Amino acid sequence: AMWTTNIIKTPRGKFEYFLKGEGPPLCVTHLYSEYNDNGNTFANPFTDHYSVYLVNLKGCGNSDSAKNDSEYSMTETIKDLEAIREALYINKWGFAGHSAGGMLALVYATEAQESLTKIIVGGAAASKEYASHKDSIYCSKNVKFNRIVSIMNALNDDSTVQEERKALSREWALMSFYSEEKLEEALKLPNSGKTVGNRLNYFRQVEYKDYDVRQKLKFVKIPSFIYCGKHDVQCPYIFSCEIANLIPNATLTKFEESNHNPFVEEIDKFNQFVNDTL
Repeated sequence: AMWTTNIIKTPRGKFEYFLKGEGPPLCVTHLYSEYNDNGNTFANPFTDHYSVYLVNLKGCGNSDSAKNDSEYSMTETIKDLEAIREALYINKWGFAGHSAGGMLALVYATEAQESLTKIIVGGAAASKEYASHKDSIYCSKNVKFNRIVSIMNALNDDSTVQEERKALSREWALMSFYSEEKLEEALKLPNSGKTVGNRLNYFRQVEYKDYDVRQKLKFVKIPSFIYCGKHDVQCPYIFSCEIANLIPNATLTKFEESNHNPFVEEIDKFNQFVNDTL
C-alpha cells in the first residue's frame, strides 16, 4: 500500500512519478505542485480501483527543470504527459485533477481526448471567469479578497519566516474546509503537494489571462466526471455546473458537506464517486 518512486526517461525529458494501485491506468497531477512518496490525498482514493500515476511535472521534485518559461504552459504540460504515457506503452489512460489540476484535465481533453479513457474534474472552471465571480475569494467583490491577496503574496515569498508560513497555511486550510474536525483528521493522513513557485507564477502571470475552453468543451466526447464541494470558495460550484453542462457526456456530483477538499471532507461519498467512474 506504499507509493512507488519512479524515474522515467522520455524524448521530452526525465520525469519523476509515483505509482500505487491495481486496475486501469489513471494519471493524476496538479498544475503547480510537487509530490513525494507519501502520495496525495486527492490521488489516494483512486488507488482502490486504478493504477494511479502521480506525476511530478517539469520543475517539480526530481523531474527535469525548465529551460524556458513556455515549458510550464498547459499545452506543453499535456505534451509531457503524452510522452510519459507513450514511454509507459499505455495506449489510453484516465486523467484526474482537482482545482487548477481540474483545469489541466479540461485542457488534456481539448488537446488530446483520443488518448483519454475519461477525465475526472474537481472544483474547477472552464474559463478565467471564476476569479471575477463574487462568490470567489479571488474576486474583489468578495469580503475575503484583501486578506487572500495578502496571504498569497506572503506564501509566494521564499523569505517568509517559518512561524508566519505555519500560521498562514493554517488560516488558508480553515477557510478551505467545511468542518474543523475533518481538517484535523485529514492532517493525520499521508500527503504531499507543495506549491511550486515557478509554475504558480507562470499560471498567474501568463496562463490565467488567456484561459478559456468553454466552446471547445462542447466537442469533448469522452466520459467526464465532474465534482465540486457545495461550499467551495475558490472556483464556486456554478463553474462545475457549467463544465458538466457544456461537455456532452458529463456527470456532476455535488459534495454537500465540503468546501474545497471533498476527497478528505466526505471520504465515504468520495470513495463511492471513485467507484462510479469505473
